[PDB]
Formats: sequence, structure tokens, C-alpha cells
Amino acid sequence: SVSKANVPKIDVSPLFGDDQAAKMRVAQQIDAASRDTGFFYAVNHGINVQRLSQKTKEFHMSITPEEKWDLAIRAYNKEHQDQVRAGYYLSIPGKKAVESFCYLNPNFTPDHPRIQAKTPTHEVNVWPDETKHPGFQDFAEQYYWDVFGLSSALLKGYALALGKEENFFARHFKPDDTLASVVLIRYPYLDPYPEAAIKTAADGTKLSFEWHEDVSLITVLYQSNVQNLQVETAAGYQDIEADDTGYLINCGSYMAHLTNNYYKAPIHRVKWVNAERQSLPFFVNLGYDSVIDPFDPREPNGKSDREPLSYGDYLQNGLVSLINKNGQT
Ligand SMILES: CC(C)[C@@H](OC(=O)[C@@H](NC(=O)CCC[C@H](N)C(=O)O)[C@@H](C)S)C(=O)O
Ligand SMILES: [Fe+2]
Repeated sequence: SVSKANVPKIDVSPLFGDDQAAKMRVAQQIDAASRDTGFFYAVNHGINVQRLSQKTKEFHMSITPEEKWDLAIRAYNKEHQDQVRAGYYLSIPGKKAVESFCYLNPNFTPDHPRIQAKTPTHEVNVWPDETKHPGFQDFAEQYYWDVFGLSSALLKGYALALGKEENFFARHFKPDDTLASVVLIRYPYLDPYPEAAIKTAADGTKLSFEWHEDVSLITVLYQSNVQNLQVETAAGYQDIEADDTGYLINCGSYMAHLTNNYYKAPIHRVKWVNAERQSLPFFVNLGYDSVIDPFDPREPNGKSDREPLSYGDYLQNGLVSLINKNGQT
């Protein structure tokens, strides 16, 4: 059998308030988790995840093939050359099980300066017809802001954990320009399940998605209650238990870069499970021009031998690298 990963539940509610000592006690827990397996569950986060799950189910189960083509990213529909990130990512029956819908900052409107400039990684979201999916767009945009709020609170905790003032990361995470995305992923129950959608790891584990580090500052993830994730530790791959009341948090490779690998981006993978389930990540991305000077909290003078990297450069290159390594989702 596989051992269970140490993934503590951390009450993050103090990060929304003004009790500075209580915030430090949360920051310590974040520090400990970040230095151990790299994962923790945020609890007492204030988001109605049951409703998120319900609204997402209604969307995934009602969208039709016609609509999926009309919303498809360029990888599936050559007519949509402006859709690299935002839109529908189709399943391929008999070959690829997973399907998903990605959306970006609702403030990326046609008149936004970065949209006007055609800056890479910025796009205007695409949405299904309101009459076919009543309330969906409004729900989804509001969810973006609810999880943005949680994420800003978590970033205050990571900053305090690293010995910085609480706005160290959050000052770069702004509603007008964040490159953060929500992805609503459907992992289906299929009978029979196509073997081509099942990968096998070197250790023999059947997978839906291979090992990787995240392209993010941090990742803020809701999943259904079906165990699927594993994290690589010194003791090998360990199972991360599901908790459909909490958000699973981990660092991405931009955090690892900034901290000189003090807070590593944990390597993780997704086991194959033949169950109808949801994986709904929010990738906490900064602005296109955001640069945080790398440091090293294990060094007395705090200095690191890494060169500064703008977030936009990091992101554009990382999203491409993911596709090249683990395939187009
Ligand atoms: C493991 C889960 C978290 C989830 O995987 C992802 O969400 C993957 N994410 C992506 O493929 C990047 C999507 C980027 C998005 N299209 C964007 O433009 O921002 C992993 C590499 S983290 C899952 O498979 O359950
Ligand atoms: Fe990931």
C-alpha cells in the first residue's frame, strides 16, 4: 500500500482579520507545511464550496457538444486563434477523458489596456449562452472574486511565514491586472474507460496526469471527495487525502524561484480513478510586469544567486512547458 501524506488542516480565518499575533501563528503552520510535503488544507476559508460544486455540476452536465465547439480554445478549434488560455478544453471520447473550462480575470474586457495591446497571456473570457446556462457567468465571475479574496489572505500568510511584511506578495496580486485563472475540470465516470486515457507511472501506478510542478505562485484547489492526488516526498509518492470542505494549497515554481527552493514547488500527480468528480483549481498568478527580487531565507544576508524573472515571462513559458511535458489538456 501507499502511505498517507502529511497534509495538515490550517484554520486560515485569522488572515482575514487584524489580530497580528494570531496571523503569525497561522504563518508558522504555513511555513511548516511548506517545508514538509508542500501541501496543506485551508479550512474556515469562508467560501461556499458546496454551491460552487453544484453550480459547476449543472454546467458540466448540461453543456452540449455544439456549445463546446463554440467555446473551444485554439487547440481544438482553429477558428479561435485568440483563445490560447480561456475557453473549453474538449474530451476525446475513446481517447481523452478529461474536459474543462478555463476563465481569466473578468476585468480583462475589450477596453483593458493589456487586451488593446494584445499582450501575451491576456484574453477576454468567453461564456456560454445566458439562456442555456442561466446565472452561470455571474456565478463564475463572483467565484473568481471570492477565491481571489481567499488567495490574498493566504498570500499574507506566506509573506509572514517568510519573514516579510504581509503585503509582500499581495501588493502584486491586484484585481485590475492579475493573470490568475479558474479551471473547472470534469473527470468523468466512463464504462468502459478508455485505456488511452490511462497512463502508467514507472512505479506501476495508473494515472490520469503525470508528475509535474505547478505554474503558479500558489495554487488554491477545490476537489470532490474522491482521493486522487499524490505528492513525491523523500519516502516516495504518498497519497493526499481528499477534503471536499477545504481548499488544498501548494506552492508553484514561481515561489520556489523567489525563495531559492526554501519553499519548493512539490512534485505531484493525479491517479486514475473511475469516478465522476471535479477538480477546480485557482492558479494565483501575479501581473504581467510583476517582479519580485529573489531572496533566500536560509541565508543570514537573505541574498540569492538567482536572476529576477517577470511573472508574465514565467507564465507564458511555463504554460507551454506543461503542454509539452504532459500533453494538451
Ligand atoms: C492537479 C489539478 C490542480 C489539475 O491539473 C491542472 O489543473 C493542471 N493545470 C494546467 O494544466 C494549467 C492550466 C492553466 C490554465 N489553462 C491557464 O491558462 O491559466 C496541472 C498542470 S496543475 C487536475 O488535473 O486535477
Ligand atoms: Fe498541479
